[PDB]
Amino acid sequence: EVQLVESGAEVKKPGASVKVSCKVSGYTLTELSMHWVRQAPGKGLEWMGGFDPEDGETMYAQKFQGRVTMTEDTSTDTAYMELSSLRSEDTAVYYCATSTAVAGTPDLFDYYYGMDVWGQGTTVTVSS
Amino acid sequence: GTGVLTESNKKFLPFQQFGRDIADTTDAVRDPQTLEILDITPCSFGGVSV
Amino acid sequence: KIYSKHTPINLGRDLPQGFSALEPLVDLPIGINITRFQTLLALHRSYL
Ligand SMILES: *[C@@H]1O[C@H](CO)[C@@H](O)[C@H](O)[C@H]1NC(C)=O
Repeated sequence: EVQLVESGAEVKKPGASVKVSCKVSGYTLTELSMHWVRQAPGKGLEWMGGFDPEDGETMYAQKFQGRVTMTEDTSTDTAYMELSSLRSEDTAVYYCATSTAVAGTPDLFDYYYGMDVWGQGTTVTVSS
Repeated sequence: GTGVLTESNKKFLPFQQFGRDIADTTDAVRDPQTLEILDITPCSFGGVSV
Repeated sequence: KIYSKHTPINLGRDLPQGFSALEPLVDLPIGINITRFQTLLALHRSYL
């Protein structure tokens, strides 16, 4: 079973890139689909974007295309995500979620889609 | 060795190269270039009485 | 030197009666000291 730990909460002047990390345990990144979700205060949590097990690898939301780029380090087992051009509405808590890539024996395996295990959130704050 | 080389009906296994008779004398051989079994038989001989 | 044989055994005792001679499969020029051995198994991840 995976356990997810988070990075530190941050506050930054708008006009710069942020760096949000997700460190996993037990199961390596190559066995897991990774996704990221924004939760604003007073609003529902919304999906930033994540991995695709088939027809592509990593794809982003339509309101966040060209803004969020997403790297994976198998050597240190960390999923980084970065985004520039901060906005005052982006004062929110960011979540990394993960799931198994497939399910079953190697002889008979089926593809898997979803967000199973939720890590702790990192509060990103854009102010003066 | 001296002899005649003939076609053999002895089914050699893939690892087996040489062949022996009951006497443990060289009875068959597998050529390294082309992989068929050549039965070795000594040339014609006999005793002569006058 | 490794010798091997594969024999189809009708359901019963795993070590059967009779003779099945092992053909010499492979010889390896290793030239090391060996006193202990271990068997390698394949293991499958759960994903459930
Ligand atoms: C040469 O010998 C090898 C066996 O070492 C054999 O496989 C190969 O067919 C031979 N070459 C020819 C042209 O017959």
